[PDB]
Amino acid sequence: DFDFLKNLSLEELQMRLKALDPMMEREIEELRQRYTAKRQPILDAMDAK
Amino acid sequence: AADFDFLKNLSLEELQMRLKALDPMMEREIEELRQRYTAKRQPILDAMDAK
Repeated sequence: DFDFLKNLSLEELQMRLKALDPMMEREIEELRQRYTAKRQPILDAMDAK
Repeated sequence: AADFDFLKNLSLEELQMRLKALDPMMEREIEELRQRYTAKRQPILDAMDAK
């Protein structure tokens, strides 16, 4: 909950909003990476039989 | 489990189960991420409606 937003422009609020979605998507992508590294040994162990 | 040397002594069926179990946990963590970003947008949206 930012407080510096009131005395801030409407164009500049829109930018801040727009910046968030890509930040989330990289965070999701990096989340998905931890899980790819979690799956990897399990998959390889299945190949080992 | 992060180590191959442990998991390779486990049965095929148990390995399929450990594998399937990661999906719901991941999807939960993602939803959680989404909910935190909902909180970041709220102050912007409010500030916009106040102008």
